[PDB]
Amino acid sequence: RPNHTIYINNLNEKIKKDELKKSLHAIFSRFGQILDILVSRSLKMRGQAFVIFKEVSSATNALRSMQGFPFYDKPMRIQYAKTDSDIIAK
RNA sequence: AAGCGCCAGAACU
RNA sequence: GGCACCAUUGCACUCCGGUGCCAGUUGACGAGGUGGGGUUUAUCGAGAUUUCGGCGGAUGACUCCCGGUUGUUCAUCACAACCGCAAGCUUUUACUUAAAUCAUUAAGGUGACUUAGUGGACAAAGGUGAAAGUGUGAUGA
Ligand SMILES: [Mg+2]
Ligand SMILES: [Mg+2]
Ligand SMILES: [Mg+2]
Repeated sequence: RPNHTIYINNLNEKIKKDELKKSLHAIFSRFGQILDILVSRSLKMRGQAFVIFKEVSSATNALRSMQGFPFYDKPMRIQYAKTDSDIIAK
């Protein structure tokens, strides 16, 4: 069910990797400390983010609050990650 | 201190 | 990389779906070379991914020209090779710091890459000394 890492989609695909990476860090910093934000632009991974929190407590509040939030003209879609990330697992 | 200087093809961001 | 257009709403942790376009970055490593006029695809090695491809520069080669060596001192003249601040040809000999690639580890980059440093080597042609070997003729002292 719940996870340290959160899965975000429906992101604006037109925005470049690092700009998107640093703009997500601008909002999700309040919920807790972020370990890393993983963004790709490939066919299968575009418009998708993976914010890695240190506390699940933070990832829940981030999921609760930032659901449906218009980010770059497009509302966000947040779930928990299906499995734990490498930095969390190891 | 002239194999030296620029950069339509090409290739790699 | 970045603007668009088409496609994609997708659960990852070594990048990477197209085409059109406007910007990037790479695009020669060092030795050696200039009397004027033409003609032309301009010498020498090192590396190996492109130092490929197209474009200009140029001190190259061949040649005409003027100028001058060498062929036994010197003008005039044929010649024969040469040279443009050097100069017949042959052969050895001594100089003429090769750098890059490689390895490496920084620094600056979103990045392709960039600049710089360290260690370790290895050229070829040409030029310049030196030592033999060794190359003309008329007409004047
Ligand atoms: Mg060079
Ligand atoms: Mg040079
Ligand atoms: Mg090869």
